[PDB]
Amino acid sequence: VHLTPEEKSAVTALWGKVNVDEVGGEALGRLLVVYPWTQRFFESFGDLSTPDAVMGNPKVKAHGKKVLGAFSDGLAHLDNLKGTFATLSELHCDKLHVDPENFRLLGNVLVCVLAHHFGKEFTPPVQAAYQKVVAGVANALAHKYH
Amino acid sequence: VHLTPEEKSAVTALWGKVNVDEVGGEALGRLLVVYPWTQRFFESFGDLSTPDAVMGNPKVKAHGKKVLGAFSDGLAHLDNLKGTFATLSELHCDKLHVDPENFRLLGNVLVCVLAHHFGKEFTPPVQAAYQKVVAGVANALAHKYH
Amino acid sequence: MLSPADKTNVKAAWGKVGAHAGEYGAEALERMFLSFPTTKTYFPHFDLSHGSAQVKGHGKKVADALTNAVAHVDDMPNALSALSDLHAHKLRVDPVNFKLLSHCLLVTLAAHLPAEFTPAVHASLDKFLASVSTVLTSKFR
Amino acid sequence: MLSPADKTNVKAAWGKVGAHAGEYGAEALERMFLSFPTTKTYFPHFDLSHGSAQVKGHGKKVADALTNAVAHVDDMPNALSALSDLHAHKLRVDPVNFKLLSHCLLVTLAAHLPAEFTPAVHASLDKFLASVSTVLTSKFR
Ligand code: HEM
Ligand code: HEM
Ligand code: HEM
Ligand code: HEM
Repeated sequence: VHLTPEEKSAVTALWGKVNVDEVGGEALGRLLVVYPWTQRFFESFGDLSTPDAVMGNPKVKAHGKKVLGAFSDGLAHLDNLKGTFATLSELHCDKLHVDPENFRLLGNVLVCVLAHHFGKEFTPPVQAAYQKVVAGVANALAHKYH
Repeated sequence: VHLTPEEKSAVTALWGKVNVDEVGGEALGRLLVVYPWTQRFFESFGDLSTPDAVMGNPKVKAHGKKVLGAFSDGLAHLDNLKGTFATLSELHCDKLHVDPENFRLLGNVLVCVLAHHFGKEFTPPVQAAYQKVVAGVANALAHKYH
Repeated sequence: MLSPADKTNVKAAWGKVGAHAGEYGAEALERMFLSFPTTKTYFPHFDLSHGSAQVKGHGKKVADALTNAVAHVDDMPNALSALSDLHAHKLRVDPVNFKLLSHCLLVTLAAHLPAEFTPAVHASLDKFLASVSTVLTSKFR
Repeated sequence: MLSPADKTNVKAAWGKVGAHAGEYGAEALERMFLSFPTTKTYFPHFDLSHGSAQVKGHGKKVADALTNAVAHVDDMPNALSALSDLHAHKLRVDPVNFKLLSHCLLVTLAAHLPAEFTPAVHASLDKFLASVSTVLTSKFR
């Protein structure tokens, strides 16, 4: 939305370092463990009874990478987020009936994993900038709800 | 906002019937009354000790028509609440130190007051309309916070 | 924390609502659906069309809950034990929606009980709905 | 409501912070201001510049509270009574702000406690601050 170039670059830089395959998994996984009500949407996924049930779930694991990739693609069009997520936003509303708040839980969970993996490298301002990103992605995903 | 041509007239015409003086004073009056903490900013007004004491305060009523005025004015630039409110935006933050949250409260309170005033006329769809504006207005005031 | 005056106000308020409580519930749901279209992701199996029996019906259901909560203004947690069991463990409605149902409840009240909808009544009623939303989302975690 | 397990995790993690709570406390704050600048409105009288002595002084007090709340895990509302009074009657800090700071406190430990910051703990921890936040906001009304 309001990403200064230096925010834009700090974002992109780090994102270079991310292993979307595995970061997706931890984000979704962790989502499902931290806010267990979110489990309701993937009753289909089988065993989610435990943190290891969840974290390790190959199904959890694969969806996480799908999610994160959608996301990564969104990073490449920080200028037209609404538009980028247009078809997925309708899908989320018309088909999965996922309350849009769910999107800000994932956003925050995500910031934790970056924090987790990047440690010290994940500085306040970088946090600051990522914050705008997930803020913007969640808004993006909620644009077509009605 | 993302006001429908149709939605823009409903908003437009109801307002037309607004007793700016009256509506003005009651919304701010009800603000302070329903959410006491909001009075931490109008210490200066005097006796806000009681409902009748608040609703009665003329400094209150006065301040109310002043706010509604701005609102009123902003309804005429519904394509640019952002630019309309920038100066006022910087004021509430840089001078007043009002958390953008209280903006939201007022929004609601104005809705309640309008609902109160127009009865039947205040239809679901027409509530649906104003809601979108109190929304935009609130957001536009919050805009320049840093 | 409901003050005796609030409790009194509530009683007063809702006392007035009387036989139209269901109508109001109905009205307030319809009103939420329109103004906050996201509240709808919780009723995919309903006919959210104007004047639907599902909404009417549901309108009734909530109204009644509200009612029971008023006569039990003093022991809500106990009186609404089952509804909070349901919303926390079955329905699993995100807490912010309560804020929206509540607003909507008050919009409708005000539109319907003008003489009664005073600043202090308004205040009590905000507090109470707030009180009940707190009850409804306490067994969340 | 913290489970025994929840409790155990909180104790373990806070335990590891131990000694650095002040600097984490303070870092959380910078995280906050930088990521959610409206929160800044509550510290208009503060030097919020990088490595602010006001901010570090401030961060210490907040981790201190937490440490004491950790220590009174079975009696938080009472142990925190003091502080609840403050924020509800003097400061008048919007509850929303609380979820913002739990957020960053969560973010900071994550970047400091890699081996400890498991899903289980992340989960226990989220529940805790959620709990502390709850007490601090209890007396608003
Ligand atoms: C910004 C955050 C998110 C992004 C970018 C995202 C992206 C995606 C994508 C790309 C798909 C695949 C579309 C398809 O199957 O055609 C998907 C499916 C799905 N999403 Fe999301 N998602 C997000 C958040 C969420 C959250 C938080 C939830 C639940 C709390 C959720 C629930 C689902 C479900 C249940 C499916 C379908 C699973 C299945 O394949 O059966 N999404 N999402
Ligand atoms: C979008 C809604 C609002 C609008 C359009 C608005 C507009 C205004 C205007 C036009 C002024 C004039 C003061 C000046 O020019 O010096 C003002 C002052 C002020 N506003 Fe707002 N206001 C809004 C919401 C709020 C809320 C919700 C609060 C607090 C809960 C608030 C607190 C104040 C205070 C404390 C002043 C100082 C008045 C004075 O100078 O004595 N405002 N506002
Ligand atoms: C003021 C707070 C609320 C009260 C007093 C209330 C009361 C009730 C009552 C009495 C029922 C009927 C359960 C049954 O069928 O036995 C119910 C069910 C339900 N509630 Fe609430 N409710 C509140 C808030 C909400 C909100 C905010 C939402 C969603 C945004 C919600 C979603 C639902 C749903 C989806 C059902 C089940 C409807 C169905 O499947 O037939 N409730 N609630
Ligand atoms: C984890 C949640 C929080 C904890 C544990 C906490 C703890 C504390 C403590 C221990 C004090 C100092 C009391 C003294 O002087 O003895 C304090 C003061 C204060 N808190 Fe909080 N707080 C929390 C959340 C917040 C939030 C979210 C805000 C606003 C965004 C806030 C705003 C303030 C302010 C403005 C002061 C007074 C500072 C001064 O003028 O010295 N607090 N808090």
